[PDB]
Amino acid sequence: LYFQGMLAAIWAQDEQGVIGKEGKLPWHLPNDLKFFKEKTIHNTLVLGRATFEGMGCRPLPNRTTIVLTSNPDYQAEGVLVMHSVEEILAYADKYEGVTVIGGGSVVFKELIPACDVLYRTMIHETFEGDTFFPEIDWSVWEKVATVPGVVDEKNLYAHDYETYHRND
Ligand SMILES: NC(=O)c1ccc[n+]([C@@H]2O[C@H](COP(=O)([O-])OP(=O)(O)OC[C@H]3O[C@@H](n4cnc5c(N)ncnc54)[C@H](OP(=O)(O)O)[C@@H]3O)[C@@H](O)[C@H]2O)c1
Ligand SMILES: CCC[C@H]1c2ccccc2C=NN1C(=O)/C=C/c1cc(Cc2cnc(N)nc2N)cc(OC)c1OC
Repeated sequence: LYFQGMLAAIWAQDEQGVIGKEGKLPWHLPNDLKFFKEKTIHNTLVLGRATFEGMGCRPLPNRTTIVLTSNPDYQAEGVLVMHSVEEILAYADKYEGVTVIGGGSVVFKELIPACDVLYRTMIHETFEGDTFFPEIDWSVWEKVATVPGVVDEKNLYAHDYETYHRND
């Protein structure tokens, strides 16, 4: 499922629902970033400011990044800056590809009801962090695929890649 104008949400979480430690990933799992890379290249990536800043304000190459903030004067290295959910949606509608929500928690909670696809990496382990995937309405979502992740010297944690589509 990959239509133009589509909104998708992508995240990685541990078994507790931890998605971040003060903007940072509390684990290292190179395969997940690869998965992230695949779903976001040549698309638009939407980030809340805290998440953006946890990435050192560095935009990722080969895609458009939108950063969401209420601060009218916020500016940063080579990203679109937008200031409301409504702004994200207007952009998403006209965009020639997928608008992918990359986080963080606040952004996920308010934008996932507009999304058509969920991509999640479930990491079967627990870590310390302060940011959790939010409570959402799962009743409207349906798991349509799941792939186990490869474990090797570089990837030390059992994990799964899950895709959900909507009921309606
Ligand atoms: N123990 C605790 O205190 C605790 C608990 C949970 C999280 N936190 C923390 O909160 C951060 C990450 O949480 P998060 O994942 O929710 O952050 P995030 O989604 O990545 O980004 C949050 C920010 O994006 C903005 N934003 C979201 N919706 C907007 C809208 N509709 N219009 C305009 N701006 C909007 C805001 O920027 P602006 O602020 O510039 O308006 C907002 O504060 C971390 O730095 C972390 O340490 C701490
Ligand atoms: C993979 C090599 C490096 C690089 C990159 C370079 C060139 C081309 C593509 C990419 C793809 N992204 N790249 C990143 O460093 C990873 C991005 C990233 C993302 C997320 C969010 C995320 C994380 N994971 C998931 N599943 N959802 C997500 N929504 C969080 C991060 O830190 C807080 C990230 O940086 C560590």
